[PDB]
Amino acid sequence: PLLSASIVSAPVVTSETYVDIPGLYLDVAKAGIRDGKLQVILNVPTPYATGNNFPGIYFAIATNQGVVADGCFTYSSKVPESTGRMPFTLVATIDVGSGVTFVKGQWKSVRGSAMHIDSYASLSAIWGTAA
Amino acid sequence: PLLSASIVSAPVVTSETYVDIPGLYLDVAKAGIRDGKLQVILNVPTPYATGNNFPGIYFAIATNQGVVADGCFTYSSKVPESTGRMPFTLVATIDVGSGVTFVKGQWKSVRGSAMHIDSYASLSAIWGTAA
Amino acid sequence: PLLSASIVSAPVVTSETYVDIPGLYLDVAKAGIRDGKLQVILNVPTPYATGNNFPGIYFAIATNQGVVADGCFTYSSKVPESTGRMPFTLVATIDVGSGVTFVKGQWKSVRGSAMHIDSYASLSAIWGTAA
Ligand SMILES: C[C@@H]1O[C@H](NC(=O)c2ccc(-c3cccc(CN)c3)o2)[C@@H](O)[C@H](O)[C@@H]1O
Ligand SMILES: C[C@@H]1O[C@H](NC(=O)c2ccc(-c3cccc(CN)c3)o2)[C@@H](O)[C@H](O)[C@@H]1O
Ligand SMILES: C[C@@H]1O[C@H](NC(=O)c2ccc(-c3cccc(CN)c3)o2)[C@@H](O)[C@H](O)[C@@H]1O
Repeated sequence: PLLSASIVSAPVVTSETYVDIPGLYLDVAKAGIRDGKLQVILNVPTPYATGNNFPGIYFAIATNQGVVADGCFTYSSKVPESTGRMPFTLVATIDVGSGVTFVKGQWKSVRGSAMHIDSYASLSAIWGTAA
Repeated sequence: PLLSASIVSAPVVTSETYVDIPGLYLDVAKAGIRDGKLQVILNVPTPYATGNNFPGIYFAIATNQGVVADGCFTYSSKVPESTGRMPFTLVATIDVGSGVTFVKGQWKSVRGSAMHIDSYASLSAIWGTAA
Repeated sequence: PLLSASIVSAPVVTSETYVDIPGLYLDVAKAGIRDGKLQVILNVPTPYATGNNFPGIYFAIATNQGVVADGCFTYSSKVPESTGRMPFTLVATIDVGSGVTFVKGQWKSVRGSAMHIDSYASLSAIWGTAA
C-alpha cells in the first residue's frame, strides 16, 4: 500500500508549462491499483531557482488526467543575493476510480527561472480503499 | 481510511487568534471514526503574508478540543520587497479516542499580517487503528 | 500502524555532522515491526538558523543504518536582517526488511549555523505491509 520514487538530481531546465521531473513517477496501474484513493506527497525539500525577476518554481502533482494540485515558492527579492534553498511539499488525495494509471511530479518556471534539484526529492503515495 | 479537503482561495483576513481556514475541515464523526489514530497533514504550499513588520502566518491543526499542533513562516526583512510564496506543511497525529469529532486548519497573523491563500491548499488525514 | 513523536524545543547547538534531534525518535523494533515499509515524515515547520554566512540547517531522516534522506533550507542573504522561520518537511519510504530498528530526525549546521527549534516539530511514520 506504500509507493515511493526518489531522485538526487535532475537536468536544469526552464519551462513555461508543467513538465515532468524525471524519476518522480509512480506507476499505479502496474501495481494493480484500479480504485480507491491515493494520498500523494510531492516532497522537494531543497530546490532553488535562478533568474532575474523574483525567481521561483511551480510544482505539481499530475496523473495521466493532468494536474490535480500545484503550488510554488518564490523569493522576496528581485535578484536574491544568494538563491537560498526553499523547502517545498505538496499533498493531494486522488480517486483512482476516476481513471488513474500513474502519478508524477512536475515543475514550471516562475518568471523564466531555471529550476534546480541537486539533492534528495521524493514522490510518495499511500493507497486507501473502503473495501 | 483517507480523508481530504481542499480549497483554492480564502477571503483575506487578519487575526490575533487562531481562526478557521474556510473549507479546510474534516468531519471525523460523520465518517464513523470514533477511536484509533489520525495522521493529519495541513498543506499550505503557496501562502503569503502582507504587513509592515516582518510579516508571516501561523497555521494550526485543531480539533473540537482545540489546537493540537502549530507553526509559522516569517519573512527575513521588515517590509519585503515582494512578499514571496512560502510553502508550509504541518503534520500531527491525533488520538480519536480522546473525544475527536472534526479536524480543521486554522491561521493567525504574525504581527498584524494579512493572510493570503489564492491557490490550492489541503487538509488530509489517514486513519489507523490497532484493531 | 501510525507512529508519532513530537517536541516543542531542543537545546541550541551547532554541528558539522548529522546529530540526533532529541525526542524525534520512533522505536520500530519495540513496536514489533520487522518487515514491510514505513513512510516517514520529518516535519520541522518553524525552525530558524543563526549565523554569519548565509545561515541554514540540514535535516535528515536516519535509521540505525544511517541517513536515508536529507535536505536543507538556507537564507538568501549573508546575514539576514531577521532570521525568519523557514518551514521544512522531508518524506522518505524505508524498507524495514533491510534491518531497521528505529527512525530518527537529525540536523547539521549550514556554514556554522546555530540550530533552533522552539516550537512544535514532529516525526511520523505509517507502516505498510504487502501481507
Ligand atoms: C544555491 C546555493 O546552494 C547551496 N548548497 C549547495 O551548493 C549544495 C550542494 C549540495 C547540497 C545539498 C543540499 C541538501 C542535501 C545535501 C546532501 N545530499 C546536499 O547543497 C546552499 O548552501 C546555498 O545557500 C545556496 O542555496
Ligand atoms: C505576492 C506575489 O504572488 C505572486 N503570485 C501570484 O500573483 C499568483 C497568482 C496565482 C498564483 C498561483 C500560485 C500557485 C499555483 C497556482 C496555480 N493555480 C497559481 O500565483 C508571486 O509570483 C510573487 O512572487 C509574490 O509572491
Ligand atoms: C527568530 C524570530 O522568531 C520569531 N518568533 C518567535 O520569537 C517565537 C517564539 C515562539 C514562537 C512560536 C512559533 C511557532 C508556533 C508557536 C506556538 N507554540 C510559537 O515564535 C519570529 O516571529 C521572527 O520572524 C523570527 O523568525
